[PDB]
Amino acid sequence: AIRKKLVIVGDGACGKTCLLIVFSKDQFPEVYVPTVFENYVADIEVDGKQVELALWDTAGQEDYDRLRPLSYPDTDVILMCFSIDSPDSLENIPEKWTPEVKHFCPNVPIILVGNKKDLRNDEHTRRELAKMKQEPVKPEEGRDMANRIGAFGYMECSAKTKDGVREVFEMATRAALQA
Amino acid sequence: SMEMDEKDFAADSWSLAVDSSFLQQHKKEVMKQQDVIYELIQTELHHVRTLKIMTRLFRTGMLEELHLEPGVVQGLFPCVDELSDIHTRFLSQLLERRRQALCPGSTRNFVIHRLGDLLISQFSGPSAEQMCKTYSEFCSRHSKALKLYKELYARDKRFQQFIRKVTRPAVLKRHGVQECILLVTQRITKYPLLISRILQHSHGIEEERQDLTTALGLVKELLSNVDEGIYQLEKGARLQEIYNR
Ligand SMILES: NCc1nc2ccccc2[nH]1
Repeated sequence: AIRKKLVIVGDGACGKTCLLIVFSKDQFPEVYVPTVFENYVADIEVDGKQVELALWDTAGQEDYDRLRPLSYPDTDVILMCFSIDSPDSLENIPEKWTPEVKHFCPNVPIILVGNKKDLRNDEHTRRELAKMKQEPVKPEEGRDMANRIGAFGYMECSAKTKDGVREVFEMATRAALQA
Repeated sequence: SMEMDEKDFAADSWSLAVDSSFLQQHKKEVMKQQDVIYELIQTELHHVRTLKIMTRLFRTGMLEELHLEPGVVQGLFPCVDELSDIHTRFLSQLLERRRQALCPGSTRNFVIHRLGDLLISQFSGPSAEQMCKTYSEFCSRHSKALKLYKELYARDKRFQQFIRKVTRPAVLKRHGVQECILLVTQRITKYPLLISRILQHSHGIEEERQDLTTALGLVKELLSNVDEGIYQLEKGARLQEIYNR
């Protein structure tokens, strides 16, 4: 079991904290959803290879440009997150997060992840976004952004229902193992 | 970490820690407020534990078993005694507020109504000055500590065996040397999130809402000051390179 390090980046409202919590417990909390995530070492077996994947969140570091890059040393894979219920979080991917991750993590694979996919067909979400002349991010808009930033791949998931969550972390593990 | 505090904070939430007959006596909003306060104290207990692993398990083991030079050990664990002093004091104040709130005849049923004042005291005056001085120094020595660790692990056999020996137990799975350093660096940026969520459920008493609003502002001032006082030290980086950060 080789040790690999994963860091999740993205806007404060992208759902990165919830994604880490749901994956590490294999459960969306029934009683209390934690505010913060400390760290976790997941035992994952992907394509016959056993890996200890250390997980790290960047939540709370978004306004601190000298504190935030201390999370990046020796990172093996980046999860770059946006929320499907927030086209504004997707717009911040190519010129804020991407050049930062390419600077502090050169040659590290980036997986672009569309979180909260359950809200794409949520009537309350669609009514709320239409007031600011917006709509939930479409899967092709996510793929085009991933292609544009040179992402390793594009994936979607829902921490609420768990759909696609295991797949995201198994793919991150495969990316961390590549040359 | 002592058994008494571990057991008091074993449950995933305050609502699962207290007796269900005591939980049923409170409004929904008080339950939500207490669950977030419990998360703050439980994560503070874990952070103090991380600092004890660094001082007692790693630092002291390297000094007494490997007989490493105090200067090498200092480079690996900068400011660890100061950090441990700050957070053990803050943890003591948090646990004392919980202890005073316990119902007679109970060691688990409590409600903390006045957290704001404790947070204002921790993030103002001399304690805030010491937190700012200590974290500005620690975070500026972060890169140097990781590089020094990697060099020692790769070139020193006895150091590699020491690390593998003391990090083998399952209870140390998340707490290797580099992991402890990043856990400590990330701790300060967790406070605003926790405080803001406690504030969200503390509108019932206007004075409490005001105290948490002041505390949140003080934590943000501290983080901005620390962030502005950071410059990564690099062993070998001649003064000609300091000018372009
Ligand atoms: N069911 C317990 C519970 N629900 C919450 C919602 C928000 C904050 C804390 C909470 N605790």
